[PDB]
Amino acid sequence: MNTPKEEFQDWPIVRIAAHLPDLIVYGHFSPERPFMDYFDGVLMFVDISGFTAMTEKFSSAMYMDRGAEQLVEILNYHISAIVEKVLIFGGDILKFAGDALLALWRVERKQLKNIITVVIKCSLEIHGLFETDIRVKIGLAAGHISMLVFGDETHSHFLVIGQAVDDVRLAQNMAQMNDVILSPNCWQLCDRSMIEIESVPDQRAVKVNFLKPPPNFNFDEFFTKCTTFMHYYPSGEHKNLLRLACTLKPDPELEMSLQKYVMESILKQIDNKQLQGYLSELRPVTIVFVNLMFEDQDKAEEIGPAIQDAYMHITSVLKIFQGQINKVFMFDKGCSFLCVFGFPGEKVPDELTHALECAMDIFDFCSQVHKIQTVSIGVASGIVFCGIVGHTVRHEYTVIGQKVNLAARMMMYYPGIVTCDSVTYNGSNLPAYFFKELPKKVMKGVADSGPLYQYWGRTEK
Amino acid sequence: MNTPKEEFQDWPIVRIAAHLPDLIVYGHFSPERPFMDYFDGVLMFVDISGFTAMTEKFSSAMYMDRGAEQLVEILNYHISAIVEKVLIFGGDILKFAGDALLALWRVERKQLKNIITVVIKCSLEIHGLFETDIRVKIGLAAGHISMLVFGDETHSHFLVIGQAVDDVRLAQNMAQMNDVILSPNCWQLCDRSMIEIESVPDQRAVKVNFLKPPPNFNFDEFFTKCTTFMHYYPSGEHKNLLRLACTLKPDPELEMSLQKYVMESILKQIDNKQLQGYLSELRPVTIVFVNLMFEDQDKAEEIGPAIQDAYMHITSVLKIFQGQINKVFMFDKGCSFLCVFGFPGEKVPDELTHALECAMDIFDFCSQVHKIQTVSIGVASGIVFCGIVGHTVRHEYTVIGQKVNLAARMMMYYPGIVTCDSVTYNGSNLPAYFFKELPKKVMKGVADSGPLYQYWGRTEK
Amino acid sequence: MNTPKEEFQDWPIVRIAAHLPDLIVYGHFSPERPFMDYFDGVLMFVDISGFTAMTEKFSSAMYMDRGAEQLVEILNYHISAIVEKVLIFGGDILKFAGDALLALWRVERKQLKNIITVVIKCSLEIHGLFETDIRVKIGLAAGHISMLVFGDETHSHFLVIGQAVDDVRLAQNMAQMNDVILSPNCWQLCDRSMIEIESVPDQRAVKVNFLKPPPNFNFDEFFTKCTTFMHYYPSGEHKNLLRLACTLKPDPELEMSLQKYVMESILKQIDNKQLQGYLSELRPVTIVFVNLMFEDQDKAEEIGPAIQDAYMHITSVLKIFQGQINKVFMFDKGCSFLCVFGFPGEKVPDELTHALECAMDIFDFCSQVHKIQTVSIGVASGIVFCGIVGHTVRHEYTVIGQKVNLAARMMMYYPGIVTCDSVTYNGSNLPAYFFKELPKKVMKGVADSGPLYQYWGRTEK
Repeated sequence: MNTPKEEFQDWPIVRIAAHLPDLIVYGHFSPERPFMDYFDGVLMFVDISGFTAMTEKFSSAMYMDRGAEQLVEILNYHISAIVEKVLIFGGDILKFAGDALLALWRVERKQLKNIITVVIKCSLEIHGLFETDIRVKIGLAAGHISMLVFGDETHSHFLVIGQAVDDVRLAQNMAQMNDVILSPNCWQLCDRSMIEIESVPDQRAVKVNFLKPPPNFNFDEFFTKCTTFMHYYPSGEHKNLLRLACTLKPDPELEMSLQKYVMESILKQIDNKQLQGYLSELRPVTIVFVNLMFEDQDKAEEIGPAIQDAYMHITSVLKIFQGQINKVFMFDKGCSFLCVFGFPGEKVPDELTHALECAMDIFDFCSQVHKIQTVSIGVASGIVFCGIVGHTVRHEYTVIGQKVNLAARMMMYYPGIVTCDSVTYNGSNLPAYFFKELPKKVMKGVADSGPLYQYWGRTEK
Repeated sequence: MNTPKEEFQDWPIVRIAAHLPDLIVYGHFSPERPFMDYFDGVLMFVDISGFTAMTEKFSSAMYMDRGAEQLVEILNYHISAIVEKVLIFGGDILKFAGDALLALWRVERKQLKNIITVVIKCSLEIHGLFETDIRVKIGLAAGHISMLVFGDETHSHFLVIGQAVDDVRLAQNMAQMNDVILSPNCWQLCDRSMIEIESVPDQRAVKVNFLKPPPNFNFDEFFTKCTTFMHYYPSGEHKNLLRLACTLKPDPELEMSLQKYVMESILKQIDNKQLQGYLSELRPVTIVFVNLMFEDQDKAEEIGPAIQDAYMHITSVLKIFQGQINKVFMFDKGCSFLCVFGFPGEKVPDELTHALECAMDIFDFCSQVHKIQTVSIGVASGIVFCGIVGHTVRHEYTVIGQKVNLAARMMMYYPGIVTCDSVTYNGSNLPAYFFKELPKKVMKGVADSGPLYQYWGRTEK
Repeated sequence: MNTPKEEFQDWPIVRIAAHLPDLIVYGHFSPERPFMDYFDGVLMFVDISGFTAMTEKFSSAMYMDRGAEQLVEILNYHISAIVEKVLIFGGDILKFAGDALLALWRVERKQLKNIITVVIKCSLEIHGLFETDIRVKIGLAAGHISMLVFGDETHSHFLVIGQAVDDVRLAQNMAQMNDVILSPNCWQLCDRSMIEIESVPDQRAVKVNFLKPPPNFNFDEFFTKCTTFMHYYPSGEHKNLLRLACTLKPDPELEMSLQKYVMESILKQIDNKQLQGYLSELRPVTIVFVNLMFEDQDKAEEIGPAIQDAYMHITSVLKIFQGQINKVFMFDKGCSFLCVFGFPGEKVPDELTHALECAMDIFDFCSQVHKIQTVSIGVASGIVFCGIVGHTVRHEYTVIGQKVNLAARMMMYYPGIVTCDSVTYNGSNLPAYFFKELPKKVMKGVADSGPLYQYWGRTEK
C-alpha cells in the first residue's frame, strides 16, 4: 500500500496567516472591542530606512516603467533574509512599515534574561548579513507589554503598547548604522556576563560592543534550552518550516477572525481572483496620517477605549471615499493611523478635496473623544510605492515613499492642526482662504518639503 | 555529466486528466456514440451530504462575501482526505456530486471476493477519518457493470449502469451515519470469514459490524497480492504518486479525446487563460434537472441509444442559451441531467422564461424518444455554490445548494411533468395560466419548498 | 536552532534570464552600441522544422479552438528534451526560431578539438531521443565567432557572426533527417580518431557515420576533464540545476540590462501582471521580414555599425504602429529582422496598409545606409502561432507558421524589392497601380504561395 508524501499546505487560511504574527494567529481571544492583554517580552526594532529610501531611485526613468517591480524584488530579497534570521531565532514578526520591522519574543518573566541573550545574538547576525551602501540599526527593549485589539464586525487591528514599546523606538532612534542599542530596562534585565557595552551620551540606554560569553558557553545548546519557553518554535516533524503557521488547516471560524486583519484586495489575490503581481505599483495617492496623543500612552486600559472610539469614526469617514487604513502603530508620541486614498484600484475623483474634508472630519470628531489630548493630521499627495513586502511566509502590504514620510513628519512637527503639502493645496482648487500658509520647519528625513499649509477649513470660525 | 531531477508533470493533458477517472483516461475506446462496454467490479458510494449541507451556513453575512471561498476550502480539505484513501486503496473515483462520490474497483470476476475485502477496509478507514458534527454513510455493491459513453463531436459524457449501480445507491440510502452497508450481491460474493454483519430490517442488504480477519491474516501482504489485479496502481519509480495519470505526457490525439469531457471554462483555467479562483462562487442560477425513466434501466443496449438521442436534443436546446450540462448520472429511477443556466460567466437575460421554454422543449422531444417511458423535469432558481471540488489530483466542477436539491426532488416527486419553484414562476412574468399551482408534497431533504407549479405551457392544449 | 531549506529561486531576474543565453546573462559588457566581441567555439544548429511544420495540422477544427494550446504543449514537450541534452552537455542555447535552435560551446582555441567530440556525442544523443514521423537534422561548425550587440536605450538585440556561423547553417542545410554534418573547418579541427565520416557530394563538409572512440576511452571521465573549460557548468551545491542562471539573485543594474532583450508583454507575464497562458495563441498578424545584405557578412567591424543604423530606423518606424521585432538572425545571406504587426494585444486597424508603408520606409532608409548592399523585404499576412517555446529554464517567444516561412522565402527569392502576398495586396485596398504582379517562383518549403506582388509604391517614380 503506497504512502504518498503530504503535499498541501497552500490553503487560503495559510496564505492569510502570512500577513499576521503568531500573537494574532494563535491568539484565540474574545471578539469584544477593545480587547487588551498583558504579558512580558523582548522587542527588536530593525530600522530599514536605508532600504526603503531607494524609492526615489526606482522612480527614475532608467527603470523603464518597471520601477515598482524592481523595487519590491530588491527590497524583498534583503528583507527576507532579515525575516529568516528573526524566525529561526524564535521571534514573532509583529509588523512591517517603510522604516522598520518590529519583532517580539514573548516569554515568562523569569526567562527574559536568557531570551535577551538570544535576541542580542540574532541582532548581531542580522548586522552580519550586510557587512559590505545599505545597513540597519537595531534597538532592543524588554519588560512589560500590553496588546490592544480594536475594530468592528468586519475589520480588526492590533497594537502593542507600553514603556518597552516606547523604549524600543527610543533605542532605535539613538542607534547609528550597524549598532545594537539596549533600552535602560533591557540593560538592567540582561545577562551582563555575556556582553560588553558602552554608555550612550546623555542616555541610560547602552550600546552592545561585543557578545563575549563565558569559556564553557555553547550557543546551540543554550538556544535549545531556550526553546522550552517558545510555544510555537517549529519542531519535530516540522523542524524544516520557518513558521508553525505554515501548517494551519482549514477552520472557517478561525479564518473568519483572521481575514478581518487583511485588506479586501489582498484577500482577492489570496483567493486567486486577482493576479499575484497586481498590488506592486508606483501610484499616485493621498496619505492622511492621523496622530492621537494621550495623557499617558502606556496605559492600555485608558487609551484602548479612546482608540476604539476614534477607529469607529475613522472607518466610517474612510468608507465614504474608499480610503483605507494601511497601518496603525505607536510613535514616540501617540497612536498613528496611516490612511490612504487611491490604492488597490480604490481611486475616486476629487481625491484631494475629499481627503482634506475627511481629515477635518476626523480631527473634529477625535478632538472630542475622551482621553485624547491632541489630534494632529498630515496630508501629503504624490507617487508612492505600494506592495506586499517581506518573506513568502511573513509579509504585509506596505506603502513607502517621500510623501508618506512627509505626512508623518508634518503631523509631529505641526501638532494640533490639519496640515497639507503644496500638491494637495494647489490641486484641491478649494478657495485659498480655507488654508493658512505655514512657517517652514526643518524636519527629519525631509529635504525641501515645498510650502506647507494648514487646513483651516470653511469658516473663519 | 550532471543528472538534474525530472521536473515537469504539469502539462495541460495532466491537468485535464484530474477531472476524469482512469476508466476514461486509459479507456482508449471508439469515438462512436453511443459506446457501451461491460465488466465487473466493486462500487463504493460515499454520501457526503453532511458536508455539502453547509452551503446554507456559508451563505450567512458572517462570511463577509468570502462564503464561496471558505466553503470550497473546507469542503476540499475533507473531501481530499477521502479521495486519498480511495486512491491509495486502489480505487478509481468515477464522479463527484453535491451528495456523493462514487468509486470503482474494476477487476476480473474471480477477484471480486478479495477486492471486496480491500474495499471494506478502505470504507472503515474512511469512517475513521471523521471520528469526533460531520460524518459519512457508505454503500457498497459488486457485480456486473456497464459503461455508456455518449455525446457528439465536441462533447462526451459517461455513465455506469446496471443492477450493481442501482444497488450501491440503494445500499447507501439504507445506511445511517457511520455505516457501511453491502448490497445483497456484495454480501453473496464477499469473504464471510473476514467480517461480521447484521441484517437490515425489510432488506436483504447487510450492515458490516466488524472486519475481523483470521489470526494469521496480514492486510499489507493481502493488499500487495491484490495489486496484481490493479492495472494502474502507482508502483516502482512512481510509487510516490497518487495516480498514474500524474505521469501522462503530451499526446494531442489523447488530449483531443479527453478535453471533450470538460467544460470550456475549466479548460480556460487549465490553459492559464483564466484566474485559478474564478470558478469558486455563490451565484444565482436556474437549475433544470431532467429525469428520463426507462422500462429497464439496467440494459445498456436499450437505454444507450435513447440517452444518446435525448442528449443530442438537450445539447441543441441548451446551446441556444449557453445552458450547460453539469452532471449526468443514474438515480434509483432513471438517467438524470443536471442542467444549469447562468454559471461560468454564461449568464443571459430572461434566464427564467428561457429556462422554462427550454425545459418544455426537452420534455416534448424526449417524451417521443423510443424507449423513454417517462420524462420529468424540475426547475428551481436561486443562489448556488459552484466550484472545483475534490483533490488536486482528482476533482470536478460541481454545483451545490438547496435549489439543486429542490429541483432533483421535484423531478422525482412530480413525475411526468415540468415543475418549477416560486422564484421561477414569479420571475418569468409569463402569464399565470401557463402554470398550474400544485399540491404540496413532503420531500426528502426539502424544508419548506414554497408554492410549486407545473409549467403547463402556452396552450390549454 | 533550525536550518530550513533554501526556497526562492523564482525572482523576476531569474525569470528574465530564462529568455537569454549565458553569453548575455554573464556577459557584463559595455552599454555602447554597437558592441562587438570575438571568441572561438563550437556551434550546433538543430533543424526542428519537422516539429514546427505541425502548425497547419493544429489549425484544423478538430482541435476545437485549443489548437494553440495543444501546439505549444507538444512542441515544448519535444523541444524541452533537446534543450536538456544541450544544457547537460555544457552548451549555451543562443536562440530559438520556428525552424531551429542554435547552441554554442565557447572555449579557448586549444580546447576546440575536445569540445567537438563532446558536441558530436551530444548530437548523437539528441538524434536518439527521436528514434521511432518527427526527427531533426544537425549541423556543426567550429572556429572564430563574433558577437554583435545593438540597440538603443530601452531595447537590445544580439547576433553571432562569421564564417563558422555561415558554416553551421550551410551544414544544417546539407543534412538529411537523422544526420550530423560537420563544417569543413569543424572536420579540420576535430579529433579524427573518435569518428568515422563520409564525404558529402560536391562539398568539403562531412557526415558523421559513427562515433567510435579508442578502446580505453571513457566518455564520463573525458567530459569531466572538459568541464574545466566550461565557466558556468552547474557544479557542487548546484550540480542538480540545469543552468547557473537559476541561481541569479536580485541585482537592479543587471536586471535593467537584461530586460532590454525581452518584449514588454513577456515582462508583464514575468511580473505576474498578465496570465501565464495569454501569449499562446493562433492570431492573425502581418509579418514584415527585412533582409540586409553586405559586401562581407563575416566582418563585424563593418557590418556592426550598419546594423545599428538600420535598427535605429526600424525601431522608429515600428514604434509608430506597435510593430515588434520578434527575432534577428544571420541567414546564409545577410542579417534578417522578423517584424510583426498585430501580436501581444498590439493590434491596430489598417494593419495592412501600414505594414506596406512601413516596409517601404524601411527599404528606402536602409538602402541608403553605408555598407548595406541590398535590402529585401517580404510581407505576408495570415494566422500564425505565437507563444513561449522551449524549456522552463530556457525559452523564447516565437512566431511559427506558413506565412512566416512565406515572408522569409519572398525576401530571398525576390531580392532588392518589397514584396507582398495576396492577402496583403487585396486587403490593403490601396490602388492596384501601387503594385506589380510578379512571376511565380518555386520556393523552398512553400506550396502554392498564391499570386505575389511587388510594392512599387505611390509614384511611377
